[PDB]
Amino acid sequence: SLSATDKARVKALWDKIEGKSAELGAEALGRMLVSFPQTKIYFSEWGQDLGPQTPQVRNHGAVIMAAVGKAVKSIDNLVGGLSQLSELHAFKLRVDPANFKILAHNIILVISMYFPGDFTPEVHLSVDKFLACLALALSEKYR
Amino acid sequence: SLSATDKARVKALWDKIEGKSAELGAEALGRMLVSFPQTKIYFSEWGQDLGPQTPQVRNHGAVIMAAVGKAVKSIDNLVGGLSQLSELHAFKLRVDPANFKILAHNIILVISMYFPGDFTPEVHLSVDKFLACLALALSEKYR
Amino acid sequence: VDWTDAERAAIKALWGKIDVGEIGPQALSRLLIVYPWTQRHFKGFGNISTNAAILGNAKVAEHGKTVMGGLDRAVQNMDNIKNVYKQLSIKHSEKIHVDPDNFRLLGEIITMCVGAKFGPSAFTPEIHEAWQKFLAVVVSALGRQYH
Amino acid sequence: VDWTDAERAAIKALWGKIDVGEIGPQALSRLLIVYPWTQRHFKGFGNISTNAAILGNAKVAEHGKTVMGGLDRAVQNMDNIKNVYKQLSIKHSEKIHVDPDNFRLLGEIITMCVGAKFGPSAFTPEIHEAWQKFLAVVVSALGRQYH
Ligand code: HEM
Ligand code: HEM
Ligand code: HEM
Ligand code: HEM
Repeated sequence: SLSATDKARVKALWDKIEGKSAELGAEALGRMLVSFPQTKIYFSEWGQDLGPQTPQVRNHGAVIMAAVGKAVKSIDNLVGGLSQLSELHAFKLRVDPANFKILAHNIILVISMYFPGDFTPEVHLSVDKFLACLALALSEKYR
Repeated sequence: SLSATDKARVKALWDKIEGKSAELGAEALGRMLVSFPQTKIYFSEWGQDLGPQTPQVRNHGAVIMAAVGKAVKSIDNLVGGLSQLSELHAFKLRVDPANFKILAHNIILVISMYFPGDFTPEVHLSVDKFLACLALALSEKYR
Repeated sequence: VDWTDAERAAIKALWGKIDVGEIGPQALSRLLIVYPWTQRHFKGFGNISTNAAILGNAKVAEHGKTVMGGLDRAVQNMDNIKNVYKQLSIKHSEKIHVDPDNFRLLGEIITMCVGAKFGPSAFTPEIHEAWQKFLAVVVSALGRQYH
Repeated sequence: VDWTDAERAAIKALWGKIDVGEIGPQALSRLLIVYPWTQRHFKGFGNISTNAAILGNAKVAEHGKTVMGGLDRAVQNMDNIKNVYKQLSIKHSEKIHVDPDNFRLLGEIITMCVGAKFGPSAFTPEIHEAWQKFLAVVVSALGRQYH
């Protein structure tokens, strides 16, 4: 569980990285598809081959980060605030939970890569705890 | 998260397997040490070499199952009802989270092995969800 | 890798009691039920939308038997498992892309099903031990290419 | 396994920019901080009870450098990684018993540290890709014996 401290740290980071989220999400998604090809199976409907340069991915990049920005805004109830993404992911698309870890990593990687001075050891801990909690909320509708 | 249905299923199973818990826990712990030797590193203080036949393990067997019986009794707040086991495990002993999965498996294995007719597919789902939730409560004090 | 006579014995002896067409279907069925995200891989099985759909679907029963035949291939070639699983690795991990951890999950479900069938007096800590070292190898041989 | 010139190039080129004594300490330090259950393995490092204890402890910095030297062993023997990691596998997985998934965690932390050091214009999707295929191999070569 996220502690109030954890929430406070995620809030300071997010406020700081916001706006740039769109490029961070394009990057994060773009890197997962390329570095962990097993994830591409969930995006085979998309066209040009999947990297940061394809439009679908760069647009879906801002999409994920928007949802993440929204999760931060409801950090006190990710479950309730994320039930529709969960029904979509866990129920409709049947995404393997094991992939949530992959996206998270690519996201933290992008953040540290963009705001290195601000992604200190303590922040890295909280943001990792938050992303882990996010996946938990999204895994809600599996079974 | 456990649904009320999930709780109802765990409750019916537990009431049914109770008493025999002591032998189930001896079995579960006894099997983890033997089948997944990486776990023995947490019990090197114990004597005779670790199997179901050693006293320490057979007694600690009833111990775990007692805590599990207690978790079932506070199924509505495993976090609050398990904070001391968490501080002990996650903070004091520094148990690797990855091992919670191992014990759970050996426990479900024992249950199905003892009450096969009662460990139907639907029960297996709930009891697995519960054990997963239990580990989550115990991982509370890690960071 | 290093198998002892005691290990080959326990494993062979256990595979020899097991009825593939009975444990297979049940195991593959549980995988789909207990861990529903695994359903995405068997879209060609038709109706598996509910647990009774699953438990009754003959395509699921058929495939469960194919899985047990795949395991027989290893029990038959215990010292070359990795090489004899050359095809199954590629399929599952280079073509289908089943996350590695799912191999472990099905490995666990089968063990559990093996357990509920024979009991604590045949599936002893000693057997359970040789058996687990066996599945750990299968699991490792099944994955790779994804990374 | 199958490394292309493009891959060897990107990897070699990246290992060649990296300052081991700087990324190593930071990486091993983060492992201990972010995933505190890993502390149980380094009980011989003395004071690492707090995050500043950790960040300042010279034994942690020293060991972080040993880890980067261990990685250099692979970048130097990219086509025999598994065999050259014969000792490190045994130590970590047969003697110490580090759960496999921790290898992945440190692999991720280093990548992240590599990322925060060089930026998106050196650590490009293309490099990031060759690099990840590299760590996936190291990780696989480091574990085994536990099962
Ligand atoms: C854990 C963090 C995740 C977040 C915050 C996230 C967020 C979202 C959002 C905001 C959407 C767009 C929904 C819509 O159009 O209604 C979506 C859709 C989707 N997500 Fe996720 N997602 C996450 C993880 C993943 C992962 C791990 C995968 C699998 C590799 C994935 C696969 C998909 C797919 C396939 C779609 C539908 C896309 C389309 O064709 O339009 N997502 N996700
Ligand atoms: C996830 C389910 C678990 C439950 C319900 C459980 C329960 C308990 C209980 C009831 C105790 C006895 C506490 C006391 O004496 O105050 C305990 C202690 C302990 N547990 Fe766990 N445990 C679990 C998992 C594990 C795992 C995964 C490991 C590691 C392989 C482990 C390692 C230990 C150790 C080393 C002790 C102290 C033992 C001694 O020397 O007396 N436990 N646990
Ligand atoms: C004990 C582990 C497993 C064994 C031994 C095993 C064995 C097999 C065998 C023997 C085949 C037939 C291969 C061929 O066409 O040559 C197969 C195919 C397949 N397996 Fe597995 N398997 C295992 C685990 C899994 C898991 C965990 C999943 C899913 C999450 C999976 C998904 C599939 C799929 C999707 C096919 C082909 C099906 C289709 O085209 O619809 N397998 N497996
Ligand atoms: C990128 C992955 C890793 C690499 C390349 C690596 C490399 C090394 C190297 C080069 C050594 C020195 C070996 C020797 O004595 O011959 C070592 C030792 C050690 N490593 Fe790792 N390691 C990795 C991950 C880990 C992880 C994740 C843990 C802990 C959770 C760990 C725990 C240890 C321990 C405990 C020692 C010996 C320390 C002592 O006796 O106090 N290593 N490692």
